[PDB]
Formats: sequence, C-alpha cells, structure tokens
Amino acid sequence: AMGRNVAFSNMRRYKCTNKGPNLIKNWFNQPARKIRRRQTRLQKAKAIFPCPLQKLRPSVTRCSQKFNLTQRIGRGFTLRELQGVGLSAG
Amino acid sequence: IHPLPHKIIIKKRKNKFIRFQSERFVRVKPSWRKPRGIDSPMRHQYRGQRPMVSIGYGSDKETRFMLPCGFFKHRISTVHELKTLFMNNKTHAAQIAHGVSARSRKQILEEAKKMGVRVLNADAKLR
Amino acid sequence: KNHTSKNQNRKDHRNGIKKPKKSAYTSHKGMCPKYLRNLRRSRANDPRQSLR
Amino acid sequence: GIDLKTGIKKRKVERKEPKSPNPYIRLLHNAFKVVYENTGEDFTKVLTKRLCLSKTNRPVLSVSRLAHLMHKREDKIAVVASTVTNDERLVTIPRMTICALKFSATARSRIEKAGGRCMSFDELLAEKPTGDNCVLLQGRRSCRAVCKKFGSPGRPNSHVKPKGEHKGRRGARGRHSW
Amino acid sequence: AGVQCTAHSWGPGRAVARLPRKHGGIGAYANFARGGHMAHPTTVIRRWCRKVNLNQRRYAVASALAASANAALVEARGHRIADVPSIPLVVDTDNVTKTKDALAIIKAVGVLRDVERCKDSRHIRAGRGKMRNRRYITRKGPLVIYNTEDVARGFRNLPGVDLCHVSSIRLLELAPGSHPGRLILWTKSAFASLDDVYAAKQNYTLPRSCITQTDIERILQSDAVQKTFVPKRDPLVIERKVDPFSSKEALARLDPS
Amino acid sequence: PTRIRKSRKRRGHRQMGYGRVGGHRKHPSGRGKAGGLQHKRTSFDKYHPGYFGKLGMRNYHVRRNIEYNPTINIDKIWSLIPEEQRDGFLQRKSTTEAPVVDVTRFGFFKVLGRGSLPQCPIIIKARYFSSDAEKKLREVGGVPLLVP
RNA sequence: GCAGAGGCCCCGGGGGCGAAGGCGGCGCGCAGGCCCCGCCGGACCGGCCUCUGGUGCAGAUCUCGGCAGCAGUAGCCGCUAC
RNA sequence: GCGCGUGGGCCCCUCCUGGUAAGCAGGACGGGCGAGGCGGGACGAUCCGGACGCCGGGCCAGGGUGCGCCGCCGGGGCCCG
RNA sequence: GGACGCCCUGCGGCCGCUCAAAAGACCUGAACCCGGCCGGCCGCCGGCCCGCCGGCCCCGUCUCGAAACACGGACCGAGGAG
Repeated sequence: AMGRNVAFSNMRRYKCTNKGPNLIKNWFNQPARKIRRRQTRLQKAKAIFPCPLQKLRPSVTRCSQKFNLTQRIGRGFTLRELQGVGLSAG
Repeated sequence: IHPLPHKIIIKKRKNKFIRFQSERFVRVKPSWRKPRGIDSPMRHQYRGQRPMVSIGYGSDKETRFMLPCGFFKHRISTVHELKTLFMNNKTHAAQIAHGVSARSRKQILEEAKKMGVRVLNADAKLR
Repeated sequence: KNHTSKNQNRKDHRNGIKKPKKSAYTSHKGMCPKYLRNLRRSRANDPRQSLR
Repeated sequence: GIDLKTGIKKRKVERKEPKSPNPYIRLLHNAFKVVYENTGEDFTKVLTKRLCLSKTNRPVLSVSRLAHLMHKREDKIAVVASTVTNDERLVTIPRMTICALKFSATARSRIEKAGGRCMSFDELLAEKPTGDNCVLLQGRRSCRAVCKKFGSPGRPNSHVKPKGEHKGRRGARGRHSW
Repeated sequence: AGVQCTAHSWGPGRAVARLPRKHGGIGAYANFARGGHMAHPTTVIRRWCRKVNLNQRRYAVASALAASANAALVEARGHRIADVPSIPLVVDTDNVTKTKDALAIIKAVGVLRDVERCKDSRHIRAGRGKMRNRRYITRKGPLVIYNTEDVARGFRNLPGVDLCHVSSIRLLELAPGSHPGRLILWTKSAFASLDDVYAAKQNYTLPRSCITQTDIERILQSDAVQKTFVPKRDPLVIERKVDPFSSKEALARLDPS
Repeated sequence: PTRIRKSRKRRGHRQMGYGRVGGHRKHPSGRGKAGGLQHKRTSFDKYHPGYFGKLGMRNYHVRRNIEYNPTINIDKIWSLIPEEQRDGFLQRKSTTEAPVVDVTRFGFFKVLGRGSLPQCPIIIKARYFSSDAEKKLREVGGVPLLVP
C-alpha cells in the first residue's frame, strides 16, 4: 500500500485532462446505440425484404498455430471455389 | 396513569455540559465539542476549568430514558400506533407529536382513555 | 542532538528481547557439506528412509 | 494507580463470531456453540472456531486430498469446514462420507456415484453432534499466491519472489549483483 | 464553472488574503470564495453502474421469488394478504382488457385491500424531490406476472399494481426497497411456465435448499444432541465480604469454634 | 459509500490523520518512483530486486502465437475423455481398441508427466512429449504418437 | 446530525382543527443532539429499514453581505468680504 | 498480515567531555515532561508526593499548622535569621 | 394598492378602511447591533435562596516550552477544505 511490497504501476500519466483533444470516451450512449443500430438493421431488412441482411461468406481456418484447428467467416469466396460450384464472380 | 414503583432516579449532573468559551463568543455555540487544542486549559482539565463529558456521568440503566413521572416515553402520531405500540405496557407512556392536529388529538386521547394509556401532552392544542 | 541512545532500551524491552526462533538452532546452514551428505545417505535406509 | 504494565502482555483478538452475512453459517455456528457449551467436546470447540474462520483461513479440500487423508479410515466421516472440490486428475474416487460447508457440483456427483454420502453440517449435528467417528480435516492454508509473495524480496535470507516484473540485473543475479 | 472569470493573486504587502482576486479585488477561483469553483468539482467520469455476476443476479431473483411464496415475508413487507386464499396466488385470468374486469378478479381473490392501501396512500412527497419530477409517492401493491395472456391493459392503471412477464422477472419489482416479500398474483400460464424459464438458463442450477432457524432449534432439542449434552459442575458462590468479628454468626463460618 | 469511510470520522480533528509536526504537504518525497537509487534506495533494495539494469537478449518484435506453447500433464489426459466413455474405457482395459486422445484438438501442443496415469492403455497424440511423459505412458501400455 | 433515492407507516403515515421555519420555556440523553408546550408563521413534513453524497466550522492577513464602538469624534483652515 | 504517526526534543539524577564559566556546547543508566490531571514547594511543562470514570463516607502521603490561610501543642539545647 | 372623518400653514399625523391577515411595497423576518419601558449590577465553574465564599491567564497555532512583549482573530450571518 504505502510503499513496502507493491507492484509498480504500468498506468500512463493522464494527458490533455485540462485542455486539448478530448481523451475521455463515455459510454452513457451505449444503451441508446443498441436501439439505433437495431433500427438501421430493421429499415434495411424492410428495404430488401426477401433478401437476407448478411451475404454468404467463406469458412476460413483462423490464422496462427494457436487457432489453426478452428474455422471462422472470411471476406469472400475465392474464384477457384466459385469455379467449382460453376458460378461467376458477378 | 400511575406507573411501576421503580427506584430513586439519580441524575449525576443537573446542569448541561457547555462548550469551552461559548460564553465569551456568540459564534461559539454552547453545544458540547471536544477540546482539541495543543495548549487548551479545558483539554488539560486544569483547576477551575469547566467539567468534561465522560461515560462516568451516565445514568443508571434501570432509570435511564425515564420521564420524571416514572414512565418512559413513546411518540404517537395515529390511533393505530397507540393501539400497536402501547400493547398493555405499564412501563411506557404516550406523547402525541407536535404535527398531530387538534381534531385528531381528541380521537387519540379518547382511545388512550379507553386503553388506560397515560398521555404526557394531554393539555395540548386545547381550545 | 547529533546522537541519543536514551529511550532506545525502553523501546527494545517494550515487546522485544525475543528468542531467535526454533529451526535456527537445528539449521544445516554452514554445516560441513561432507557431514550433510553422510546424514542424507544414512537417513535414506529402512525406518528413517522416506522414499517408496 | 495500579501497575498493570509488567507481567501482563496486552489482549489478543480472536474471532468469537462469524462475520458471514449468510444466515445458514450463523445458524450452524450458534448451534455448534450451544453443543460446545453443554458438552465441552474438543471436536466441537474446533468446529465452532472453524466456522468463524475467514475464506482465506478456510482453504478448499479436493476429493483427491480427502481420499489420501482417509486411506486408512474409510469408515470415519471426513468433516471439512470449507468447499469440497473435484480433482479430474484422480480417475477413480473411493467411497467416502464427507461433511462440508459446500460441495462443488462435479464433486457432489462423483462422491454419490462412488456410493459415498455427501453430508451437510446440519446433518452432522443431527447424527454426530459431538463428533464421533468423524475427522476434522483442513486444506493447505499457505497455498495462496498472496502467501508466496509475503516477505522482503532482495534480502539475503528471504527466498521470496518479487511482486512486479522488474527485469533488470542489479540485485537479482546473486548476492554480488547488489 | 468558477474558472470563466480572470482572477490572479494580489500578493503580499496589500494587507489582503492571498486568494486569487478579480480586477475589482473581489475574491474568486476558490472553494471558500463566492463565485468560485468547487474544490473538487462533481465529475461525470464517476462509475455510476456497479457489476454483478449473472449467477449472483439469478440467485437474488430466485430467492426473491421464494420469499414471495413465504406468507410471513409478504405480510411483513406490508402487503395486506389476510383475505388472499393461498400464497403463492395463481389465478386462471383470461385476457383482461378492462380495468373494471381486473378489479373484480382482484376483489374475488382478496387482493382488493392491498390495491386500496396503495390508492389511498398517494401523497406529495417531502423535499426538493417534488421539483425534480418526483412529486407523488404511492405504496407498492400486487405484482402481476403473465405468460400468453393480455392481462396488461386491465391491471396497468390500477394503483400500486405492477406487471412483469415470466421471461424477464425484474428484481427491483420483486423486492421493493431491498425488502423481499412481494404479493405476486400469478396467472395460470405464468406459474406453469416458471419451471420452463429456469430451464432456459443454459447452465444454471437453482441453489440447493438449506435448514431454517426453526429446523436448527428442532435439532438442538432432538434426542441425539440431548444424549450428548453433559451436565455442568455446580457454580461457585461469590458472597460479598462481611467483617467476621462483627457478629458471632459471621465469625462462625470462618471459625466454627 | 462516503458515509462508511474513515475520512468522515476525522471531522473536528484538524490535521485529518496527517500529523501536527509534519502535515499533508504536496508530494513530499517526489512524484512517482523517483529517488530509487538515491533517497528511496533502501525501499528498492529491500522490496524490488532486479529493478535497475538490463538482463538479456532483446527481440525487437515477439511473435506471440509462435511462442505460444500450451502444455498438458499426463494426469489430466483422461479427464479430456468424457465421463460416460471414461468409465467404460478404464474397465475394459483393451489394446485392440484403446482410447485415443489428440491433445492438440483439446488445445495443448506438448505432453508433460507431473502426476500418474491409470493402468488402461491409452494412445496420446501431441506435437512434443517430455521424457517422463513417454516413460509413464509406455509403462501403462499406451503409445506416444506425433500428430500432423 | 444533514440532504436526496427505494420501501414501510392494517382501512392506509402527520398537515389551514395550522406544515416547515423563527422565538421563549421544559423534559430526555455521558454527549453529539432529540422531544414536547406556548407564541409568531402560513404550506408542506417526517419516524423506521435499505441506499447515495458537493454531509456537520471559531480561526485560514479566509470569501461575500450587514454592521458596532470609537463619535456627534477628526474635519468642513487656499484664492482679502461682506 | 496491512498501515499510521515520528525521525527539531527537553529536563532531573549519575558519571562525563570541551570551555574562565554559563539557564553554554556536546555524551550516558534510569526516570520525568513532552503526551500526567491533582495536593504542596508564595509564584514554577519537568522539583516533592501522588498519575486522573462519576460520586458519598473514612484514612492519610508530601508539605506544613501566629494572622492573611485549612491545620499545634508538649519537652531539651542554642539564640542579634 | 388604502373608505371616511379628524386634524394640521402645510409637510405629515391620528382614527380606522380593504383583506383571512397588512401581507401596505411588500412572504417568513435570525444573528450582530440599537431605542423605549420594567428588573438587576453583573465573566465562567461549584455550593447554597442567590450575593457571598472558593477555584479559574486568550483561544487557534508551530514549538523543548505560549498568558506571552510570537503570529492570526472588532462583531454576527451565510458560504468554506481528502
């Protein structure tokens, strides 16, 4: 506590507290953000009713030795994968 | 209206404990505050200094909190509270709150008379 | 005052004058290595032995 | 004035009551104290103080430690004043009767499958209040990470690890590096 | 606030305190100065929210539900339940859309006195709370829990009556004032689905039941503990000191001859 | 809560627990961990061995995933086997259809031998094995196999 | 003890049959303080449990506002005068 | 285990050292004041007694007992405080 | 938002008027401070019928040590610092 056996802090000293760029984010907007993002999704869903909101994305092995076995969604299907299903990019 | 016999009530100090130097200055109120000066004659309790508050002055447990009549005090605001709080005690007496209006204090007095409960402020708001 | 030893012996004897604790007398610190190896070799046989 | 400052050495603080807000722990402590007052069985004198202990003072006891501790005495009822926990390392748990303040769900299933009975302090009070055929067992108090760092690191005979990362030569690489 | 004005200390030699002063010489920029900043200004960076583990939150709502089923806790909480025929109260109430229909159901299951305790209790509160959009205070009455029934419209304007769905049982409603013991009017559907909502917690097992004070007392009076109990040695007699030589009866106890 | 704090019990005491001879003063010993080799040298020596200096080779960029080495002791290999399967496997012993554990699928790259293994022969697959791991597994009748 | 929040105050807490505040007098408490009565006042106010804090002043050449004794005191003494 | 204050001390005894000495500057066993009320030494942070809840009765330390001022007389010796 | 009468050279006063109340340039109206009238001669603590006896240096503060010929403080109210 007061010295004695303590672990030294890795806390960086506060910057621009008195003046300058606002370096304090506040999350009072977090409950309202969920509603706003939901409203945007609901309006987009209505705009293209039969079309699903998310595009089909490929299964990708997660990168690195640590996550090698596991799979995740990636950006898009390769042209070779879309040559096997017989499709074209467009 | 008459309580249990009880014993002699000894008050260790009849007068109130007053703050040091309350007399000299109006700004210093008489409410007791503990002296905490480096050179305070009252902290040192020198000869002739005013008496200091201590637990030794505490009243006997049997006669503590007891009114001069010999009944302890219960504060009543409504007829339900008299009926519930004064549930056959011969130790405690009732005392209507300052807020209770004259109209209500007649119906609080009447129930008390039926229950034989002493009311210390019986003659209050009486006109 | 450059130096005072007054009160020092009152402070020492207030809750002090404490014994050096047991396991300090029977410590093997500073004992001859050859004796300590002999002790371990002797202990590791029959009733004293604590291995499986 | 009376000299009470000579052969008299102050007073000690021993927790005489459990600081636990839990109503259950208070209910057992008062019960075990009532038994202790009427019959001064030393098993109950310890149990009364083992219920007043802190979480740190009351360490966890696994079903692996309990198997080793009760190896020669299967019939005796283990009495633990803390949480009994499972040890996935021990493939086969022996049948044992254990009474604790809490059993982990994984531990509770294993003891019941073995055929052992997981008792509770209320059950122990009902069957054996004095503590007959019962062993008061305790976990290892100095197993906490906090206990390992207690002491002054950097003193020659301390033999304790420093609290922070430090990562420097002075004072670490032997007595000479100081 | 309090740092908008321009104030610098006059300094020594002016026979004034050293606190920062405006061009007029008016004290400024200090906690003790009128028109001055707070010594430690209130700040929005305070952590308003605290955190609870899901298990602990689930434990509290499970325990509050258990307190509702204890008749003593509900009466102690101040609900009027003498008329109510069983605790917990489960009513097969169909979709009630009219307040008058809801009042009739509540009169017939005995909850009417609680609804009237809360209707007659509406008062203007004390303090500046009035000015802060909190003018009226009423008592809390029965909590309707419902599943697959439109009972909300019927009981919403009843005074002190609060409604909740069985999927989102709220603790603040279950324990008003941190005191557990809410009179809960369950609909038949809601009570039936309570054991299904508890299954829906993916990996939660309800805390295991424990003894009560009454159970502990019964064990302390049980034959097994009484058999273990051993009688204590008789105490010592203190007897206040008297002069032995004062009377022959006093002297006799120490010296019989 | 502010109401339960000791500071609110120091009202009327003046210094507020900081001392009449030396009161609370702005940063008396300096800001932060300064004076470590000079006036606070005693504290750094008594509680911080190895704070000052450079110790070993410096890697400008550490590949965290490359240096990720998760490990499993031989004692916990059987716990990966689900309880329903575990009891049957143990009872039947069996070398024709021995249980096969791939610790890499469970997230561990190296096997170690801290405890003991049950007698049932078990095939364990890992990217590396300790010397004890191999010895204890082989003695039980299990095979230490490498995994692609 | 203070100020707010969530409850309670058995027919739903105390109030123009007089709230808070102010003033004088009791009583109770070792004391912080509380309570009652009278008088002024004129619309709000609590006890208990849980919660929260910009929560208690005799001092800081303390800030701001009033204002005393000095004190009917010092003074109302240039440029000729009515 | 965690921490706070403190790290200007001073004074009486006892042996001390330097200095012409000093209510001087430095040491030291113990105690005191600091942080110990109270009675007394006229006065006096420390000296002599005695160390403190609130009171009533009794005893009595230290210091005294013409009068201020509570409380004294007896005897022996001296006798310009 | 002040009827009427009575007065005043007039100013202004007195009666009362409106109102629930002057609440009269304004709600409550504290302390300091001051004027009338009545009572005393007086600081605090203790004892007693109550003016006598006994005791009592000015606090806060650094300080070895403050009643200090050390420093801050006329008074009172509000604000005022983990």
